[PDB]
Amino acid sequence: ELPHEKDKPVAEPIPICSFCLGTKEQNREKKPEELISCADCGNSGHPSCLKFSPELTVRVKALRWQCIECKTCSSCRNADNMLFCDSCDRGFHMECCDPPLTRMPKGMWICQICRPRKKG
Ligand SMILES: [Zn+2]
Ligand SMILES: [Zn+2]
Ligand SMILES: [Zn+2]
Ligand SMILES: [Zn+2]
Repeated sequence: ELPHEKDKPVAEPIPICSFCLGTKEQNREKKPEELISCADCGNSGHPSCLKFSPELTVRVKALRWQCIECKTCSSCRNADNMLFCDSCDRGFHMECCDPPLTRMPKGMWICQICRPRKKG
């Protein structure tokens, strides 16, 4: 976790999925599933509705996660030219990546935090 994530207020979570309108007891298949909630605005989603894998779900539950609208660059601190890490869902401007990106990767992308550059 980044320092500026470890100390800040966490908004009250809204106990409904913004996607399916169900509670923790009813996802899209009407089965129970704990919500993930934005620490800034409190908006929630079922991990299944957010299309997160279980591994990502587990990682994000451990972090101060921001929803799509609240998301801020973890480098410079939304537009359409943000990248979201497929490991932690943090946002980074392409020009804020290390090294900087100029085109959308075809496949997966991971940030420096989840996989620091090989300093040999
Ligand atoms: Zn849902
Ligand atoms: Zn939010
Ligand atoms: Zn990451
Ligand atoms: Zn940035």
